[PDB]
Amino acid sequence: TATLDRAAAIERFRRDGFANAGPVLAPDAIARLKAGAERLITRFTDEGLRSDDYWNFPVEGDERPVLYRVHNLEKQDWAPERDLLHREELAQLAAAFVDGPVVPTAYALVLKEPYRAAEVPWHRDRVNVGPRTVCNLSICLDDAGPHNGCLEAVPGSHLLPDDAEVAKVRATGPVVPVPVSQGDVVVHDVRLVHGSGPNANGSWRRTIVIEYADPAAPPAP
Ligand code: NI
Repeated sequence: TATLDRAAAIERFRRDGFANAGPVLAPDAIARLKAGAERLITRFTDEGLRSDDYWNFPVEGDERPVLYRVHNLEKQDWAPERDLLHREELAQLAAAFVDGPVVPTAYALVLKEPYRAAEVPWHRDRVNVGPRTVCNLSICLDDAGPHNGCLEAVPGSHLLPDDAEVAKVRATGPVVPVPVSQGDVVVHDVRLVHGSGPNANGSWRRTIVIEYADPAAPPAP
C-alpha cells in the first residue's frame, strides 16, 4: 500500500508541521554518511574522545556516558564523507517544502545508543519565526519506529501561538510517531511540538539533522 507522493508530503508538512519525504540521496550516499557518522561515534564510545560538541549524559556506576549528539556536525573531522552534508538535493528539498530559498543554519548528528538512550523531552525548536519559514531535515541513517526512539510529534502544533505551553500541547495531543526507513528524509517545521522516546532496544538510531532557513529569518535566539 506504500506510496511516494512529494506533493502530498509537502501538503502534510504545511498542514501537520512534519512529513516523511522518502529518499533524497542515492543509497550509496546514505551509506557513506552512515559510515562517516559511525566513525564520529566510535571515537567517543571506543577511543574515549570527550569534547564540547559531543553531548552526553552520565549513567550510574560502571557505564561509560551516553552520547546523544554531535553538535556543529559540519565542523567535525570526517571528510570526505562530511562533504555529503552539502549535496544540493538537500537544500532543494527544504526549499520546495518551505516554498522559497533557504540556507543551512545548523548541522547535527543526533543519536540513540542501543539500550541506554534517553528520551528527548518535548519542545519546539524555534518560535521566533513564522510557520513554514525554517525547517529541519532529518536524514535517517537507520530504520526507526515507535519503540526504537523515532520522532514523535503533535500534528498542527507548529501553527500554535508563540506563547503556547509545550506541556499542555503534549497533554492535549494527538501524538503521532514517525516511522522511517534508512534513507528517508523527514522534514519538520521548527515550531513543531515534538520529541522522541527512549531506545531500550538493541539498535542504533542515527540521524543527521540540518536546519534550513528563509535567509530573511532572524537567527536562533
Ligand atoms: Ni528538536
